Amino acid sequence: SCIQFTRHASDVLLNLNRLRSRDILTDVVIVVSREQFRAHKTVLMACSGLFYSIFTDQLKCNLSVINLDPEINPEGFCILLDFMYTSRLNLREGNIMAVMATAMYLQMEHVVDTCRKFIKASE
Amino acid sequence: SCIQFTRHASDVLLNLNRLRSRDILTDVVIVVSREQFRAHKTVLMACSGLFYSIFTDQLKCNLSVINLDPEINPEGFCILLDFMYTSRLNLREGNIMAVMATAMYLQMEHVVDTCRKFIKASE
Amino acid sequence: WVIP
Amino acid sequence: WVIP
Ligand SMILES: N#Cc1cnn2c(Nc3ccc4c(c3)CC(=O)N4)cc(Cl)nc12
Ligand SMILES: N#Cc1cnn2c(Nc3ccc4c(c3)CC(=O)N4)cc(Cl)nc12
Ligand SMILES: [Cl-]
Ligand SMILES: [Cl-]
Repeated sequence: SCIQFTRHASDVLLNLNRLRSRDILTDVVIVVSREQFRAHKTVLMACSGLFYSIFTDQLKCNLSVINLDPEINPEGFCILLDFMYTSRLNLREGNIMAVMATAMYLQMEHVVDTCRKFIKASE
Repeated sequence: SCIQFTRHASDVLLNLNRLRSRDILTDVVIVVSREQFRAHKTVLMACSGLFYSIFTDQLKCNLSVINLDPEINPEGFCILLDFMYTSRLNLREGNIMAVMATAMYLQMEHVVDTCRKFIKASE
Repeated sequence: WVIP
Repeated sequence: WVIP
């Protein structure tokens, strides 16, 4: 018999992104080659099969720094991290290959799906 | 020029609620009289003006335990905590007064709004 | 607010 | 996916 507030989930995510911009309660640094990205472990787990696996691990859950595979593109990661916190994906001709490869590595199935559909339309 | 995934914010919130149920990465206990509620500080801040104020405070931000005013009803808090993590509000005739008073204390304006409208319709 |  |  519950009632539901339609905009609640979007409002929560907007405030989680505000916390990220202000660097409040961030508990991990993701290192992608020469670049660093601060984030909330809970948000990363909620969006990515890879981070969900990493942060449920009894040893890795306590790490303050996570280094990604050297093949991962920093811009691709940045675009996906922005997507995690906003639901918006900056998908462009110049970045689609890097975004799709990063999404496959991060196990973000909906992003992989759309990257596949956008590439198929161009061939 | 971004594209947007409609269900993303709802999917994030569902996984944050799964983390709460499994007690993963919870970093605070909210004490309401004889009852205890584990939660994520980031979610509490994202939903409540009161917790936003508390956890941006340079001293309170590091506390693992927060005690609420003894006038706060544990059931009212439980209903609001469930709302924070799901967008669903279990608003009933028997609990509406406690829910509205708790929402005013927690500074959850949209919940206060609806409680006011539901009481006005019954008078 | 809606009936879900 | 949509055009926001
Ligand atoms: N507790 C918990 C919890 C926190 N996060 N999380 C999941 N996170 C996840 C796992 C896999 C994938 C994605 C997100 C996006 C995607 O494409 N795959 C799943 C579950 Cl079943 N549970 C949880
Ligand atoms: N950074 C940050 C950040 C984290 N949380 N948060 C806000 N949380 C909030 C503040 C007031 C109210 C509500 C939520 C629901 C309501 O009725 N009032 C606001 C802002 Cl302006 N910023 C942030
Ligand atoms: Cl995804
Ligand atoms: Cl609210």
